[PDB]
Amino acid sequence: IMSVPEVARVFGKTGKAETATDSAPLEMVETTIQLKPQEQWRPGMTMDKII
Amino acid sequence: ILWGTGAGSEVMSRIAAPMIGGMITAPLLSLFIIPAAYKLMW
Amino acid sequence: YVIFEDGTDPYWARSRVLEYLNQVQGKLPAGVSAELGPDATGVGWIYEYALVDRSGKHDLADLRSLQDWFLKYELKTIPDVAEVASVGGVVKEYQVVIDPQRLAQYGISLAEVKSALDASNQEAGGSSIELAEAEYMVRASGYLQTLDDFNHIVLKASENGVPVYLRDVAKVQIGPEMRRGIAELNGEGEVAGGVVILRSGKNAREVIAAVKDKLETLKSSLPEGVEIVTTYDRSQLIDRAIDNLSGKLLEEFIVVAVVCALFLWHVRSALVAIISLPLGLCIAFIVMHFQGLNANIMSLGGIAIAVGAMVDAAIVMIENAHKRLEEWQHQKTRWQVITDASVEVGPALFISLLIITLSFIPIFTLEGQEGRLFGPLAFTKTYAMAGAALLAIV
Amino acid sequence: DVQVIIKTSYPGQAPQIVENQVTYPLTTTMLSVPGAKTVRGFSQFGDSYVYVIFEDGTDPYWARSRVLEYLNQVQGKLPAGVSAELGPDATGVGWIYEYA
Amino acid sequence: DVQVIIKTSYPGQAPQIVENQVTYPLTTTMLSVPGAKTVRGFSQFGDSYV
Amino acid sequence: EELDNTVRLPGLANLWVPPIRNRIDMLSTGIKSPIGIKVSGTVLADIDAMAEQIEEVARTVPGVASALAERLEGGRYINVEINREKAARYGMTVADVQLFVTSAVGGAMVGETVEGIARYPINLRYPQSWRDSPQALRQLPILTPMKQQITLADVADIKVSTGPSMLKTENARPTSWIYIDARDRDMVSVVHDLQKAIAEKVQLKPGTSVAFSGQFELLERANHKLKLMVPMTLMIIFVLLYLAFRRVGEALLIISSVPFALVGGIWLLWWMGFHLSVATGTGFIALAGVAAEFGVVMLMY
Amino acid sequence: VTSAVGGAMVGETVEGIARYPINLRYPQSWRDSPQALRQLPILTPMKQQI
Amino acid sequence: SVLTVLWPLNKVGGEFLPQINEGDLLYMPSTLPGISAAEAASMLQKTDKL
Repeated sequence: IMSVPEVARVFGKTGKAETATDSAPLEMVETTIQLKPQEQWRPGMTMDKII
Repeated sequence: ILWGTGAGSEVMSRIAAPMIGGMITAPLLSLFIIPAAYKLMW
Repeated sequence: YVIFEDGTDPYWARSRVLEYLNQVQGKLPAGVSAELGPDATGVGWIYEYALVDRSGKHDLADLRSLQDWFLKYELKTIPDVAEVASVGGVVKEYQVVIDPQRLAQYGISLAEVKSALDASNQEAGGSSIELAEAEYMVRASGYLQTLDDFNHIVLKASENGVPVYLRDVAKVQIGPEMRRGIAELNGEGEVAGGVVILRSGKNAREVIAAVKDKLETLKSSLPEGVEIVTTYDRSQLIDRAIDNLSGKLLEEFIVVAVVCALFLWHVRSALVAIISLPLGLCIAFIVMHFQGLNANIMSLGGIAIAVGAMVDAAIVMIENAHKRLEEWQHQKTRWQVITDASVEVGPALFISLLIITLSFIPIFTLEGQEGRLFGPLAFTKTYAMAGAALLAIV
Repeated sequence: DVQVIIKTSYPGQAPQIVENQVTYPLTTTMLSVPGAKTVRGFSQFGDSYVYVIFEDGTDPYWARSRVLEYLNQVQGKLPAGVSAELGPDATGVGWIYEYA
Repeated sequence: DVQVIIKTSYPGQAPQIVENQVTYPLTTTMLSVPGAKTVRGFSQFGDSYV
Repeated sequence: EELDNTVRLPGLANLWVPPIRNRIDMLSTGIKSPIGIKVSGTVLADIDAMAEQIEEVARTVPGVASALAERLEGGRYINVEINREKAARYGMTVADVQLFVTSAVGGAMVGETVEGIARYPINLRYPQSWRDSPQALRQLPILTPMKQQITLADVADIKVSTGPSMLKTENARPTSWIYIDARDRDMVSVVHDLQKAIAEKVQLKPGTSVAFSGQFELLERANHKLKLMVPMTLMIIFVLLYLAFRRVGEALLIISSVPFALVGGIWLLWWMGFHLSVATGTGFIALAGVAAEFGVVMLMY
Repeated sequence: VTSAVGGAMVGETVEGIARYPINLRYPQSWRDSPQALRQLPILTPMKQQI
Repeated sequence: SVLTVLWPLNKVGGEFLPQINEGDLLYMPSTLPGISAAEAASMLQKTDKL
C-alpha cells in the first residue's frame, strides 16, 4: 500500500486492541491509510482513481 | 445588627456595614448632585 | 451485547445491565472476571498514535510496557477521554520450562510446583510491636524480582536430606506472551501504539487538542530515540468541513451584496440582509443548545440553504421599501409612511415564513437510524426559518 | 465536593502491603469510572481509603451508582477475609449528634 | 405500590439462625433506604424473603 | 487564649477551631497551600529524589516559597528478611514462615463466635514473652513440616529501619506533593516562571511527570466569568432606565451618580476594620440599588 | 493438558505499579504435533511413568 | 470624593469566609506518627483534665 505515490502513512492492525469495543480475530486486518493533501496528489487522480 | 454579637451575626454585620455607611451620602447625593446635574442638562 | 429499545438513557441501560452482573461474577471460573465496555459508541475512536523507535535499543516489550504503564495512565486523566487502549507490542512474561526427565527423576508433580510458586510471591506483616513508648511497624519481604529468586525455590525437601530447588527441575527465562493483536507502521517494521476513545456525545476537538498538548509536554520524559507518530485524528476533517462551510457562507453573502448593488443601482440596502441572516442562525443555535442536539456535519451543511431560503423575505422588503421611497419622491412622518410601506407586505411574508417553517414536521415524524441522523438538519432548518420570520417582523 | 469514599479495613499489615494489595486494585479499577474528575488513595496502618471526586454539578446518587458500577469487579480480587465498603450518604456536615 | 423483593438462600439452617444472621441485618439495613415506607420480611427453614 | 495558655504538653501543636469547619476540612482531601507541584512516577524513590531537587529549584525563584517536600517518612520498621536458601534447608517455603509471622506474632482472626445477633472474633497468638522485642523474634520457636525444632533467626534476618507512616496515590500512581505558598498576592505569573525554571534546570527520569495545581486554577476561571456578566448586567439595567425616562441623559446621570453612594458605603468598612468579600459585595449592590431608586424618584419629581 | 501443553498463568510478579504474568509450560519439543502429544510423559499420583 | 475613595480600597484586606464562632470548640493537636495505645489514652486523659 505504501508504494502508491499519494499515501503518506499506513498503520496496519491484525487482531484486537485490548478493548471491549474491538473484537477482531487474528485473521481480520484493518489498515488505516492517510492520503497526501489534495494539492500534492497528482494532476487529476480523483479519489475514485486512487481507490 | 452592626453593634450586636449573637449567633451568626458576623455575616449579618458584614452585609449591613456597607448600607449603614452609604446611608449618609445617598441622601446627600439624591438631594444635591441630582438637581445640580439636572440644571446643567442643556 | 445487550441491545435495548430506542430512546433509552445509556446510563440507565448500563445500570440495569450491571444490576444483574454481580450475580454472575460468583459463577464464572476463578481467574476470570467480566468487565463492562467503555462509555463510547462506534464514533468513540478519535485519536491513534504509535511508539516508534529510531534505533536498535528498545525492543517491542519495552515500548509496550511504556505504553501500558506510563502513557495509559497519563492520557486517561483527560476529563472527557473514555479510555486509552493499547495495541501491538509484546507483553513480557516469566516463563518456566519444566523438564519431564527431571520430574520423573525427582518424582514431583506439577501441583506441588504451582503450590511452591504461589507461596513465594507475597509479603506477610505481623501487628506493630510495643517498643519503649514508641511504635515500630514490621514489614517482611518475599516478592520475586530476579531470576535468581526463581531459581532458589524449594519444591521438595526431606528431613536430614537435601532440598530440591527449582533450578534443578526447570529453566526460568523471560519471554513474550501469546499475542492477540499486532500493530505495525509502514513496511519499515512493527510498532506499538494506543487508541483514544471519546465519551458518548462530547466535544472531540477540545479533547484532541488536550491530548496533543499533553503528548507535547510529555515527550520530554520519553527514553532516548523514542517518538510518538500520530496516524489518525478527526480534528482535520472537522476543520476542513467548518472552513468549507464558512467559505460558502461568505460567498453567498458576497453574492447577495453584488446582486443588491447591481439591481438597486449601488445602494447599501444589502446591509439590511447581511445583518438579518446571521441573527436567525443565532436564534436557531440557541434553540438547539436549549435541547442538546449536537451539531453534526449534516446540520452544518444545511444552513447554506437556510440562508438562501431566508434571504427572500429580506429582498422583498428591501425592494418594496425602495419602490415606495422612490414613488414618494415624485410628490419624521415620512418614516411613518415607510413603516406603512413595510407593514403592507409584512403579514404576507410572515405567514409565508410560518408555513415554510411548519412544513418540516414530516421530517421530525420519521424516527430510527434515519430519524436520528436527519433530525438535527430539519430541526435547525425549522428554528432558522422561525427566527427569520421573527426578524422579518422586526 | 461531590465525592465518594471507599474504605477497606485490614487488621495488621503495614502501609505498603495494604497499598499493593487492596488499595492498588481499587484505584486502578476506579480510575476508569465515568465522570470521575480524580481518584486519590490513602494507605495507612491497616486501613485503606479511596476518594473518587467527580466534577461539579453531579447528582450524588448518580455518582454513588457510577462508583458502585466498578466496585463489584474488584471484590473478587481482594484478599479472602477483607471486603470493601462504600461510605455513608452524608458529607462533612453529617455529624449532628454525639453521646457517651 | 413500589415493592422490592430480596430473596436469600441459606441451605439447611433453622429459621432462628437464618433470621438472626440473614433476615435481621437485611431488614435493619433496608429501613434506612431513602423513601422506604415499610420493610417486611420472613425467614423459613431454607429461605428468607424481604 | 486562656485555653491555649493552659494546655501545654511536649510534642503537641495546639489548634482551636469550630467542629463543623474541622469536619469539613477533614473530609476535604485536597491541597490547601496556594500552589502545589505534583510529581508522579512508577515508584517512590525516583519521585522523592526528584522532589528533593524541585524543592530548592522552586525556593530560589523570586518570591517567598516555603517549599516543603513531605512529612510522610516517619515510620519505624523491624524488617524480617526471609532467606529462601536457609528456608529451603529445612523444607519450609516463604509462606511457611509467613504463617508463623502473621499467626504466632501477628494474631489474625481465625473465626467468629455467634451469641445471637452479635459476633465476637477469635484470636490465635503466642504468649507475650516470645514476641516482646526483636531479640525475642530472633529466638521465636518454629516447628518445620517434618517436626524439627528451629528458631526464626535460622531462616531469616531481623533488622530495624525507618519508613513511611502513610502512602499517597494520585490516579493510581506514587505521587509526591510540593507546597509553594505566599500571601496577599495573586499567583498568576510566578507559575510560569516556576515551570520554566523546572523545565530548564531539572531533568526528568524515564517514567516521571510533573504538574501544577492549587486554588489559583479556579480563580483565573471564576474572575473571568464575572467579567463576562458585570457588563451584561449594566446593559440590562441601562435598557431599563432608558425605558423609564425615554432619554439617555437621565440613565447616564444615575449610573454615574451611583458611585457616590458606593463611595459613602465603602468609606465605613475601613473605620469598622472589616474586610471586603462577597457579603460586602451584596451589601454594596443593595446600597447601589437603593441609591438608584432614590435618584429615579427624585428625577421624576 | 492445560498446564504442560496449554501454559496457563500461575501468578503475577509485581515491579511497582506494573504486573507481569508467570507461565509454566513444557518445552517446545514435547508439544510440537499430535504425534508428540501421543507421547507426552505423565507422572501418576503414585509416581509411575506413562 | 470619588477619587479620594481609592485610599482604603488598597489598604482594605480580602478574606473568603469570615470565621463564624459556634457555641462549642474543637481542640486538635498536631503530633508525630509514633505512638502506642496506652500512651495515647494517657495523653488524652491529661489533655481533657487540663
